[PDB]
Amino acid sequence: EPQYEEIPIYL
Amino acid sequence: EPEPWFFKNLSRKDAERQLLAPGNTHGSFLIRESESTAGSFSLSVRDFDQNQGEVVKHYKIRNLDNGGFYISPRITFPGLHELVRHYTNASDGLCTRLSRPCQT
Repeated sequence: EPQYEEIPIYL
Repeated sequence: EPEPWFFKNLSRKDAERQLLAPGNTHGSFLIRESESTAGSFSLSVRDFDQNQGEVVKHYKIRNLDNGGFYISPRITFPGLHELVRHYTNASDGLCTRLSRPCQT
């Protein structure tokens, strides 16, 4: 429910 | 040791107040136990937002089975110490490079 970041992928 | 970045019982809201105290700047961080998800850890990091100023961001540190940690399954580590070492060397996708542990 609380916001977490992710490490993106490069596209 | 007691590793200086390890604050295992700190809540999300207290991690935020802690990192935005005087003495901390960009890259200041701490690892805690996860609040929402029992069994995991959360990385809390102080960062600079172009339009908002000082902000704290939170990542999930997840367990690979037994002794493996990751934020992204791309790179996994044998212990939390190696994870911290990696992202201090280079942000590698993370919102910022980790600099020094939360000053208390």
